[PDB]
Amino acid sequence: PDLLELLMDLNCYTLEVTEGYLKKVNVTEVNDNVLGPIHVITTVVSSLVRNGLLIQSSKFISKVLLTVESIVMSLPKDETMLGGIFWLSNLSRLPAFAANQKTLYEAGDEKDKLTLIYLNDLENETLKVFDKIYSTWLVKFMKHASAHIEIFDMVLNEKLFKNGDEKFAKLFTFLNEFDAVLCKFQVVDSMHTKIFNDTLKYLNVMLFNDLITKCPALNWKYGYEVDRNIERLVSWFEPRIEDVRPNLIQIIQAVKILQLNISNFKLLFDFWYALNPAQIQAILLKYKPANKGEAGVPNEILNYLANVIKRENPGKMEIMLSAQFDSAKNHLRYDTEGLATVSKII
Repeated sequence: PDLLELLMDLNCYTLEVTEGYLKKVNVTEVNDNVLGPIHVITTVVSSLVRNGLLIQSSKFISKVLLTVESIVMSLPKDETMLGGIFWLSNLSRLPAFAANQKTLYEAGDEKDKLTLIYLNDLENETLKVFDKIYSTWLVKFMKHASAHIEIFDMVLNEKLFKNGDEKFAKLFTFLNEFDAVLCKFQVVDSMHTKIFNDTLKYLNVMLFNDLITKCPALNWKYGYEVDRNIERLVSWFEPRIEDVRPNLIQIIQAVKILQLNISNFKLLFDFWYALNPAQIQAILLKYKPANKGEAGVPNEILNYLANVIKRENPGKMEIMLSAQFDSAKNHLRYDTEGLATVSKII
C-alpha cells in the first residue's frame, strides 16, 4: 500500500531519526522520555522487517548506531554520566528486541529463514556496538569520577591516613546518585549489576597502578590502613552485588602482601598468579620500615624474587594493569515527525 512506498524512502526517515530526533534529544530534559530513542528505533525496524525491507533495516540500523556512538563520544564532561547511561540504557534493549522479533518468524505459521538470519545477526551486531560504546564510556566516566571524588587521596595517600569520614561520605554520595540514575533511566537489573562489578574492576586497575607509582613508602602499617579503606569502599557495594572483592583482587593481594613476614615465601609465590613476580617486586622495592630503625625485606628473599623474574622474561612480563570488561552478553535479558509517525500509524 502507501506504507511500503513510505518505508522505501530510506534516506528520509533515517534523517528524521538521526538528525531531527536523536542528535537533538537533551538528556538534561529527559525523564516517560527515557526509552524514547529505543521506541522510535524499534518501531521503524519492526515495520521494515514485517515488510521484507531487510537491506533497508540494515542501512537504518547502521546509521543509527553510528549516530548514537558519535553523540556519546562527544558528550560534554558534565553530561558523561547522565548521557552515557541514558543512551546505553536505550541501546541495551536492541539485542532483546531482535531476539523477540524472531518469535514472529519461527513457528503455527511459515518459517521465513532469511528474516531469522537477519534478526540473529541484528542481535549479534547491536551487542558488538553496545559493548564497544559501553567499554569506552565506562573508562572515561570512571577516569573523571575518580579525580572528582579524589579516590587516591581517600584510599592510598599515607600522609593523609587521618580523618576518611570527610571523603568517604562524598564517595558514598557519588555512588548513590550513580545508582539512582541507573534506576531512573531503567537500566536492566543484570546490566545494573554488571556496571557495578565493572566499576570495581576499573578501581582495581586505578588503585593498583597508583599504588606502584604515587606511593614511595610501603610497610605493614600501610597495609592495615589501606585495607581499612578498601573495606569502607567495598561496604557500599557488598549489599548491592555478590562477589565484590574478586573484582579488586590485585589491589587487595598487593595490600595483604604488605602485612608480611621476614622468614623465607618460596611456597607462597613460586606459583602466584593473582599478582605476578615482577609486580610483587615493584611492591616490595617500595618497602620502607614503619618503626624508625626496624626490619625490612630480607635481601635473600628480595633476591629469590629477583632471580625468578629473570628466566622467562617469552617476551615480556607486565606490571601495570589495564581495564578490560566482558561482553554484556548474558546480562542484557529483558522483556516524532512526518514519516516517522506516518509509519507508526500503520
